[PDB]
Amino acid sequence: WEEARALGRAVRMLQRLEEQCVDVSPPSLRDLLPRTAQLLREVAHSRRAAGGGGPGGPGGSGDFLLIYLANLEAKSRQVAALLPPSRLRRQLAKLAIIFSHMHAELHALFPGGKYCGHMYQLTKAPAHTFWRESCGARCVLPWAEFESLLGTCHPVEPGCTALALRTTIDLTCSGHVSIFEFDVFTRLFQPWPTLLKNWQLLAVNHPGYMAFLTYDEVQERLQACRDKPGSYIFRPSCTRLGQWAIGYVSSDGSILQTIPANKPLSQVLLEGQKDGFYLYPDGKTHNPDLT
Amino acid sequence: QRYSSDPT
Ligand SMILES: [Ca+2]
Repeated sequence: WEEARALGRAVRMLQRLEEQCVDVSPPSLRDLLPRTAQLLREVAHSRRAAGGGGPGGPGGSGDFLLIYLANLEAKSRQVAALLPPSRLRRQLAKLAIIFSHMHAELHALFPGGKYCGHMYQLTKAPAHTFWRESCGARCVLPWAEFESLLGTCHPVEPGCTALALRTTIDLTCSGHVSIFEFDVFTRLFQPWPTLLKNWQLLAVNHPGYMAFLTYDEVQERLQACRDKPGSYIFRPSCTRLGQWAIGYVSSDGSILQTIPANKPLSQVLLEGQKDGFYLYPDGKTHNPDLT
Repeated sequence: QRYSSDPT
């Protein structure tokens, strides 16, 4: 197979990068590179069997892997071009988050090497039904098709708003939306019936939202606000995908981070405003009205 | 641990 050869090439590229990264808190390239390579070897061995490939055609296992491996190559070239034989720290942090996402997606859809994209179930039932009714057995769609299918229920305005949506949904920055990425998005921005209003209120129009930040980056950022107890920001958790991590400055100026209950974020923020904890988004004066 | 309890 061409696919066999592509998988071989990917494993070799991640071994090069692993060796070039020999010089720690999650997400860490040092951890993720060999973990991804080990998972790809498992996929390679599993693809050698008859069936188990699931329902065929666009958006199936073979399509997913063609797109995933091409993206993995592009991301791996970015990391290589950056590594020596702070801008660099930020570029590598963003790429670590992307690699954490690519590993989590491959583990979700090919655990132990074995494809389950046609059986995968989303966490929120309304979103699960939308995916299976709209996309069928497929586990992956190009962005443009996904925007169109999503728009049967939740249309987004073309241009900057749609592009911001794409940036939020596309965890792996591949240009394609997997059923795993849609699971994460619909958990973060529940509840379903107002999905894109929730996303506009939280991820476009809220000063407390940060995208693609690590735990250590939020610990550093909020130190600017340590003399303003009540200051807070929120960002997606890197290690518990689909959940929020709220960073806030406590009464004594300590920067803490907490993962909410499985509740709409708007509710968690409204209750924490009432209780006097989440008051000054990103340390700014104006807390937006989430009613 | 990194992630602490709900300040309420
Ligand atoms: Ca993607």
